[PDB]
This record gives sequence, structure tokens and C-alpha cells, in this order.
Amino acid sequence: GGTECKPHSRPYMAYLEIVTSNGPSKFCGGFLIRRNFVLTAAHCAGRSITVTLGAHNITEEEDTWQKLEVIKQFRHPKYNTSTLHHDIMLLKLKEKASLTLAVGTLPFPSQFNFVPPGRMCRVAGWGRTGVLKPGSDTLQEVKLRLMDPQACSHFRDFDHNLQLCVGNPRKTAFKGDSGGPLLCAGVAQGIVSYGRSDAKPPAVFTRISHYRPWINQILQAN
Ligand SMILES: *[C@@H]1O[C@H](CO)[C@@H](O[C@@H]2O[C@H](CO)[C@@H](O)[C@H](O)[C@H]2NC(C)=O)[C@H](O)[C@H]1NC(C)=O
Ligand SMILES: *[C@@H]1O[C@H](CO)[C@@H](O)[C@H](O)[C@H]1NC(C)=O
Repeated sequence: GGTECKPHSRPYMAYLEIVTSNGPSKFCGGFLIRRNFVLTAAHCAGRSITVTLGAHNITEEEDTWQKLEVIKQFRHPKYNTSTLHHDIMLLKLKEKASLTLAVGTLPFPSQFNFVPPGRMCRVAGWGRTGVLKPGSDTLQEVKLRLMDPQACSHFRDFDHNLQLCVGNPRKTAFKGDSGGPLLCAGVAQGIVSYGRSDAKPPAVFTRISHYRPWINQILQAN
């Protein structure tokens, strides 16, 4: 439970460098769903963003990298900084990524369903989430269980319809980066949103199914 990925085995993964209004840079994860669109968390928003596709060791620049500018951040309009509901955001890139072995998309399957508690999912990332110092600088993956929503009852506004409750406290800190995808059976079903300051599971993930209409609304107009 904390495993290094073979380099480039998750070629849709995106590493985000976010310029904040005040100057400094912060970082999140995300995933390439179209050649010019990256999906991530609303809490990753800032003045402007740049994505790095094709990475494995994020502190070691290599030739598989493709750095692309984000021209526009589409933060979900009902995003709430207190409840953290609707913590999702699309990033339109200046140009389409070039498809390579190391860089590919993860398009959503046409048909989907509400995903219930019980199944095991996986999340890969570089640990860029919360207030705790990562962790590692290479892409790693962990397996996490979808829990009954009651397991997240301690999170004030948690809503089963909107959010996934993720990770068994009695069986599992790593949950990937803010904005990173939670994959169940090869399909992205959630986005890393938040957890306790101390990172003890479970954590809360955006339930992607709920936002598929909005995702398509953005893609359709852009
Ligand atoms: C990620 O890449 C960086 C940069 O290459 C690695 O950090 C170096 O490790 C080498 C081993 O050859 C040392 O000689 C250097 O002193 C280290 N420099 C830096 C920048 O810290 C890092 O080990 C890589 N992480 C991996 C492979 O997990
Ligand atoms: C959501 O944030 C809004 C700002 O639009 C705030 O007024 C409200 O208290 C938050 N939601 C609630 C009621 O917890």
C-alpha cells in the first residue's frame, strides 16, 4: 500500500503548477480527458496554470514532458469554499497535447452509473494535496476502498450524492494529489478533494458521475 508505478504507465496523468495571485506557485494533480482539456479540483484554482504531461519523476525534467499552458480555468460555478461541494474544474489548454506513448487521454465511457460503496479503486499521483509535505516525487499508486457514506459522517457537509467516501481506516496516508483521478476498473470515478488535516482515512472525493452533464456542457462550448 504505497507503490511505485512503472514510468509512463498512466499517460493521462497531469502535474499542475498554479501561479497564485500573490506570486508564489502551488501544485496539484489532474488528468487529460481530451487533447486540450485537463480535469482537476476547483480548490486548485489560481491566477494561471501550466500542466506537465508525460512525467514520472516530477523533479527530473525529461524528453517525454509536454508543458502546456492553460488558457482558461472553468471552476464549477457552485463551488463552495466552506462545504467544499462541487470541487471540480476543467482546464482548457492553449494547444492540443501531442499523443505519444507517454502522453494520452482518458476519455469517459459513454455510459456510466452511480458507483456504490464496496468496490476497490486505485489512485495514482505525486502526493500534492492537503498541508502535509509529500511524500515522494515519482508517480505512485494506492488501492482504496469505497466506503459507506456513514464512514464520512464526521465531515460536516458530506453528501453521498455529490461525494465519494474513500479509504478504510482499519486497513489503510497517500491518496494521490488534489485533483487527481480515482479509478475504478479503469474508469475515472472520482477526484481527490479533501480529508482530515492529519490525513487519516477516509477522505472525500468528488463523485464524477454527478458532474458528467456539466463536464460535457463545458466541452461542448469550448
Ligand atoms: C528524481 O530525480 C532527481 C534528479 O535526478 C533525483 O534526485 C538525485 O539523485 C541522484 C542519484 O543519481 C543524486 O546523485 C543526486 O544527488 C540527487 N539530486 C537531487 C536533485 O535531489 C531523485 O533521486 C529522483 N527520484 C527517484 C529516482 O525516485
Ligand atoms: C457556501 O459558501 C457560501 C458562499 O456562497 C456561504 O454563504 C455558505 O455559508 C456556504 N454553505 C453553507 C451554508 O454551509
